[PDB]
Amino acid sequence: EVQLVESGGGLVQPGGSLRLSCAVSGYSITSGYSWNWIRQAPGKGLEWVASITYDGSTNYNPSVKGRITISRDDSKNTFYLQMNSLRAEDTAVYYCARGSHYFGHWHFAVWGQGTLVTVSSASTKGPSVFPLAPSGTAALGCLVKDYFPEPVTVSWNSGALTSGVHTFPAVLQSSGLYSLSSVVTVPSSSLGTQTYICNVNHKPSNTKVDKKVEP
Amino acid sequence: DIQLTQSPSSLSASVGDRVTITCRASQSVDYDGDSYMNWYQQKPGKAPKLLIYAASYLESGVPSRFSGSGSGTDFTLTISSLQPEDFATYYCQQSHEDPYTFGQGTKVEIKRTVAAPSVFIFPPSDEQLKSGTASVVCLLNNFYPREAKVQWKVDNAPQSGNSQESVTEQDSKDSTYSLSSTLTLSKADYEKHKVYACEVTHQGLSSPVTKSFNRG
Repeated sequence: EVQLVESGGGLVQPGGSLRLSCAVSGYSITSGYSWNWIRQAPGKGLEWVASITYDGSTNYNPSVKGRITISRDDSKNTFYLQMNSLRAEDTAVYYCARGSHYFGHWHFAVWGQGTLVTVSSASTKGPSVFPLAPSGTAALGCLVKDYFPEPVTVSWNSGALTSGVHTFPAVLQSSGLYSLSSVVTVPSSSLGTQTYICNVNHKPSNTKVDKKVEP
Repeated sequence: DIQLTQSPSSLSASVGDRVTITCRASQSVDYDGDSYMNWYQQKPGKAPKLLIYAASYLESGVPSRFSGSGSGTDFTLTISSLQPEDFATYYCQQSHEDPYTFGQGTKVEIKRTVAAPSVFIFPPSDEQLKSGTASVVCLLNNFYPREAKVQWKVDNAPQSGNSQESVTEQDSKDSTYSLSSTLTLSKADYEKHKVYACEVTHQGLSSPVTKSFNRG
């Protein structure tokens, strides 16, 4: 199957530059009718920003034109987005997507997983992780407090525990830092017989924490 | 540019019911016997998925309960029988001309029966208290509908301005929501009081539920 894997997202200064990459596998980049970048600001809709067709012709949304460049490297089966003079309005999840040879071309059947670009002068900060200790069904969890930028990921018992897990959307605190929590409900009887560890990863700050949550 | 307006902006429908979403374009998207309107489904944390292209064609691998109709400026996406996994935002998108533009989106959730939350309260950890801050967390688990009221009380005194809430997406396993409320205090403030309580009001509760603890 075709897979689009994006990379290059991160935190960048206002006025700075970003370069995103989309590595295509299971498919030859030279066979696509067009390759595209489409972005989604937090909580908002979708905005197409750039395209390159099989014959190398490029096209850009005037909303960004003048500070955006799309290109291809056929030998690495990869295409790229370069953006400069970045503004806060450029903070978004950036998706890559393939267009079609048929039915007007400019609908998108295949998408990458998305990569977040945050335009800000605020510093990277890793979270602290605190247990939410359990008091028929008990609840326990982990509080992941004061980090920047997004995202953090949380798993339980290295992915072995998924039933009853709820990981909450991060909330932006007045301080400008994020916090979120992850909780799980389990049988009260299991609290003696079972280990509960929350695995937290904040890749932007190199912060990896495994926190054992006990009564 | 071609502007696209979807209706409604959000909807709640009972499981299995028919759902209709419309898109109106500011110019015709017709070209040579086709209409270049497309529809996508976007689930939380995921990329959009193409459902319908050229107004009425079902994208390979998409369930047949999704269908599209319309022409010129007026288009409809129909889900013939809404399933629990169909919680998502749905987008229309014209491909007649660059810039290819998307509608603003229509959020869809499943209207299940009322379910009261299970409520849990968590004190700050001792580890956190070493840092000079205390977070108290109230969890409302697996409830419907999404609207709920959480009130913090410290030594019976009602709190305002010092808590924040977060809500999950609808869980397709049982069409419920969960919610957290976090009360934040300085350590010195936390140590000045004894009784910490969160009081919960919800359609499924005939009277409010309070969960509390005494510091110590």
